[PDB]
Amino acid sequence: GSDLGKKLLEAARAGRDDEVRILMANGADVNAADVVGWTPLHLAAYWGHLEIVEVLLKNGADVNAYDTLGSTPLHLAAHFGHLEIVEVLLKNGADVNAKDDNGITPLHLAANRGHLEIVEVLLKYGADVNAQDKFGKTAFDISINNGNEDLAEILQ
Amino acid sequence: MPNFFIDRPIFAWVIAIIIMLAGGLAILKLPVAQYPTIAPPAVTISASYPGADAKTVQDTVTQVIEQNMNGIDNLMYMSSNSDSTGTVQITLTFESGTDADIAQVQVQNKLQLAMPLLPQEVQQQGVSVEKSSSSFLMVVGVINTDGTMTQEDISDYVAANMKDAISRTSGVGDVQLFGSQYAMRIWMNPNELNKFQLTPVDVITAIKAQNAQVAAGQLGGTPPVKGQQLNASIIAQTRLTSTEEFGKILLKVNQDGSRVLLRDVAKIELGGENYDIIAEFNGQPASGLGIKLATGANALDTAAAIRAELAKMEPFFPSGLKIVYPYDTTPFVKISIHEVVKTLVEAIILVFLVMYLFLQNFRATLIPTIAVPVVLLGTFAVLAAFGFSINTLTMFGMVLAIGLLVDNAIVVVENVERVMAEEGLPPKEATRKSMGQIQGALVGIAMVLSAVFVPMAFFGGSTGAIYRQFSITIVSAMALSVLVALILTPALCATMLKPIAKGDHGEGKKGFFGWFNRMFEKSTHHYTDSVGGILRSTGRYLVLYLIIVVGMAYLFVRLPSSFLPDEDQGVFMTMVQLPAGATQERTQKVLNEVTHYYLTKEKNNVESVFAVNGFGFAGRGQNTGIAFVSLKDWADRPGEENKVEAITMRATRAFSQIKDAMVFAFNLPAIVELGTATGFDFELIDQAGLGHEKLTQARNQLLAEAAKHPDMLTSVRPNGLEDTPQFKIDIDQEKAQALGVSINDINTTLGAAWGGSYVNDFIDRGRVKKVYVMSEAKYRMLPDDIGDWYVRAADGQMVPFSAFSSSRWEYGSPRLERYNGLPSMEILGQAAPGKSTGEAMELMEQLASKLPTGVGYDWTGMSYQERLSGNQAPSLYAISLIVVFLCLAALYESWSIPFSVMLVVPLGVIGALLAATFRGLTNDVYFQVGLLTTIGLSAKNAILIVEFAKDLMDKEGKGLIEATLDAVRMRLRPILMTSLAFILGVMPLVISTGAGSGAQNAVGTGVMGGMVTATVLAIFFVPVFFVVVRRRF
Amino acid sequence: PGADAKTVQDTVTQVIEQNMNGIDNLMYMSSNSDSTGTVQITLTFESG
Ligand SMILES: CN(C)c1ccc(O)c2c1C[C@H]1C[C@H]3[C@H](N(C)C)C(O)=C(C(N)=O)C(=O)[C@@]3(O)C(O)=C1C2=O
Repeated sequence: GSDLGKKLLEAARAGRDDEVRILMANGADVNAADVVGWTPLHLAAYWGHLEIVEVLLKNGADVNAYDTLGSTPLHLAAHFGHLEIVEVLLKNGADVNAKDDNGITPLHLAANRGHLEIVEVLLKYGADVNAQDKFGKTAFDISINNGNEDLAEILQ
Repeated sequence: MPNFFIDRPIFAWVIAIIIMLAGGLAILKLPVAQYPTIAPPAVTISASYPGADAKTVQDTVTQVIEQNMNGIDNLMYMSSNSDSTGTVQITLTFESGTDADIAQVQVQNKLQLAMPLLPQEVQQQGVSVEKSSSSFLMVVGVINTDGTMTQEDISDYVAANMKDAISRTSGVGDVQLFGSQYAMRIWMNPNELNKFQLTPVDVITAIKAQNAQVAAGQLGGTPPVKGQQLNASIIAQTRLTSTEEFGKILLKVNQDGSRVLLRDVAKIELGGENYDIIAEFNGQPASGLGIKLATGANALDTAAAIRAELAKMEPFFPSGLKIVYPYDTTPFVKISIHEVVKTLVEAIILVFLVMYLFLQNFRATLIPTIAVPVVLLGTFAVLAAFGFSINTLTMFGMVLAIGLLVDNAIVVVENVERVMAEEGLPPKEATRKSMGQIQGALVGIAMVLSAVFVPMAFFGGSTGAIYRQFSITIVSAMALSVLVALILTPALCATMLKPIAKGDHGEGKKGFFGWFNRMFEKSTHHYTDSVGGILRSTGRYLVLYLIIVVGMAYLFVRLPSSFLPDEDQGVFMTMVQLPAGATQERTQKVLNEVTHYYLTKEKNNVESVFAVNGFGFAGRGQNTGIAFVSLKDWADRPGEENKVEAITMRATRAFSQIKDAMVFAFNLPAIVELGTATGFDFELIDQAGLGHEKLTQARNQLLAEAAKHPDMLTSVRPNGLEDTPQFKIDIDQEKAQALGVSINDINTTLGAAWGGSYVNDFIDRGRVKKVYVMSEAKYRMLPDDIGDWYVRAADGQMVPFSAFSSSRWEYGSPRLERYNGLPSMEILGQAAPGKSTGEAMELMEQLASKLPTGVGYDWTGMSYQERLSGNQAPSLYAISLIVVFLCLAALYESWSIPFSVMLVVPLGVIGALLAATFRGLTNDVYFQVGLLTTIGLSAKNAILIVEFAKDLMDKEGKGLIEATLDAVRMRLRPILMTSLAFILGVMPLVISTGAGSGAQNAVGTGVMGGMVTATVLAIFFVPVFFVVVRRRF
Repeated sequence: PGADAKTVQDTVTQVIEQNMNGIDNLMYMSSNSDSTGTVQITLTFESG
């Protein structure tokens, strides 16, 4: 952990675009992580700061960094309904089928929160409709347990 | 009246003696305290939910209690915090003047009826309802110096053997333990548990069964069969008493007949109820007692009694145990009392010395001297009658009134002496004529002074309570002063004064007095010559007056305002804040660095450092700590460099270097409560369904915009805590149901192991104490540990937690705030230098009006007590000024002449302003009260000048100028006498340093500056005022 | 109910009594704990 790495973790989370910009110009570690293994990209994805996601990725951030429980920024973006961030991540090589420690995928999380547009995008980029989490569930299982009829149809 | 008592000196003595006995009795029985009660009454509700996160606390405890705080009288507002240490505090603040006991019982009764709606474990811990104080009389530290006791050992010893006797000590109102009594600690081992197919559920069940009180009954109980010989109680199971008994608690009998005991799956020890705080005193384990003063109690007597009680405990201390006093207001308060008594006494001396310089005979100097102790004594009696205490405010109220209270008997005596020397009349006849000249004026003056000071008693809230202390003290002294001067001094004048031959002005005397008298006789002619020339040219002086008035306004606008001077109270604070999520051990390293700094670099100043890891002011948790620094006695810290402001500045500078931690030192507020001076206290409120995240975004939007106005706003910041990573664990209901694992077993297994769980009570050496189960530390540290905890399914199989759960990181709040029952975020800040708090609050409302839909706001605390208690000042000053004018118009029987007196006001004020500005002081309460007393006396000086001038015009047909010159000639000496005594008597406060000199400087310099210009300017300007006003009308 | 005098003194009477500090005008306090499990604590106040 570095001085500027910490500042970047904070600025990325806070969505302070200009501070991120200046930090990028000063060489702040884009691969810094906190105790739970979240990188600046994890944070920007979680909190939905689109422009910082993009700046970070232009600046060599690991698009497929995972935290200490196996979760990637695409997991976060998909789970919290950040549609454009999800597109940018996948466009930059994010693993559409990344499994966290629970065998949970971005499709699972998006389906669970009923983010229909994000589900379609993930399917577009080749998300595995049949992947099962540790309990043997799929996105489809989630949709009918949730009683989400629209989503159930998409997953067919 | 003065007539009545001129012929009744014995009656006059009797009244004086009664007044002195009353005062003597009052001084014996009067409560002593640093400050009186000033903050509005507040009740705090505190609750604990072991192992609960902030959201859980809020949504199962805080909201439920808040929804029940209805039908309580005089509530101003309500606020709360819910945090991830499992703690909630709800604070309800009531209107000033509300009966604090009724407030508390109404709160506690509404709570009582909400208790059945709270979680069981919260009902178990109990919910405390208490009166909120922020001041301690003292803090007694208890340490162990031979390394044989942990803080838990010490805390338990204090609870068992010290607390109760202190709580019973005379004068102490409340005692708080810094730590807890022992709890029986069962530290579970998941590996051993699984080995025997046991879970924390079986542990809890076994403890409840084998540690319990069981009702039995009686042998030969009624109704008996007749002929029964014996009646005896049956005693059955009673609570366990020892760690050994707990270790032997039976959990299981295996098939080989072997036995599983609790000590086979757990480590068992006496320990603390909580482990969030680590307290150290110069690096050694510590506990302590925080002690508060009982109502109406004497702080100095209580501290002495506390120390006596402790000494009689000393013999029974285990080895290494030592008492220590890191905080004790009593020595500081001792210094204050003595200093003011010193000031009052040398004031009495100075009146003697001054009156003797001018009057030059013992009897004449004795008469004004005697009046002073009589007036002071009477004032204490009146204070006692009004139920006031001897405190910092009332004591300084008296020295602020010295000039006024001392002046009456000086004026009476000086005038009788002047009459004798000018007319030759005998003492008695002279005293009659003299009183005829001044009695009505002195009584009118009394009315005018009442009009000046009484309205100050009628401000609301906290500042009203502060001003009231001065107002009643000053009006009393002023009142007693006139009474004594109209009753006792004339009796003494008529009976004790040696006659003076007509024309005898002492100019024929030898040595010093002869020279002084001739010098002062010629100076008076010089003086009247000047006034003569001045009155030939009043135009320029009306100009010079406007210049003074303009200058006054200029200096006033630019004098920065505060409340009460900081002091070197012999202690101060150091804040330690590490980044969010920092551990208790990390914070301890910083605190150690801090403590080590003070004990080496400030070894000549610092007595001790009391490090409290885990405690913050605006949020607790493992990443916050406090270092409370106690300094050596003021006598050992010569010079400004070794006083708290310096020490603090040095410390804050040194700790700038420290890496991942914000560490800074600061002096304590005068009155632990109130304002940050130019500070405000703002609540952002969720008025709709918005939720914590949207409220946070709105807060960040408000903060960014505030930051864009450095010109108006400065240091606007959240008071609370930022969201942090937390570990979300989802139990899979289907998989639990398929494995035959119940959700209750799952959830008490998780909570009991990881959060700890209060099972029941046991008896430790005659005292009832708690029993807690919880995982030994090494099995509840990390996510991989979760899978080491097994739950027993219905069919006997042990199922690892990992089989039916899944986890992920997320963010959440470690401290949720609410305000008047709605989700909130408190924001602190202050007016930029040069700007008013009113201005800064106006902007905040403007910025707040541009926030997202559903986001509202409110003002609380110091700010609430301004948007309400600051609309008052204008109307109170107006009443004062109107009543003053009306009293004067009555005195002078004239609608215009009162103006010639009221014009004096700026003359004292300019001098006070110049002094405070030059010395770099502020416009504080002491400055302001001093302004009033300075104004009061100069008004009085003018009132007598004008009275004399007008009397000469009215009754001796003398001309305007002739009357004015004669008046001013006669008023010169008495005016110089009071001004000399008061200015000298106030000089020590001006220059003093160390203990309490902050307040002494604050009253001293304003008064000395105001008196100099008031006396120097008024003896030239009121002649002008009177002449110009008369001509105009 | 069912508790002896000692038990009830330790778990009830002393608990209440150690909280009976800092009450205005208190002159004295007296209590008993008996074999019925019953406890009475009486606080007597200054005459006015
Ligand atoms: C905040 N303060 C003055 C201090 C200073 C030094 C200390 O050593 C301590 C405190 C707070 C007290 C509060 C007490 C409390 N109670 C009176 C038993 C309490 O409810 C808790 C708690 N976390 O719930 C404590 O931490 C606590 O046990 C504790 O350990 C403290 C403690 O050790």
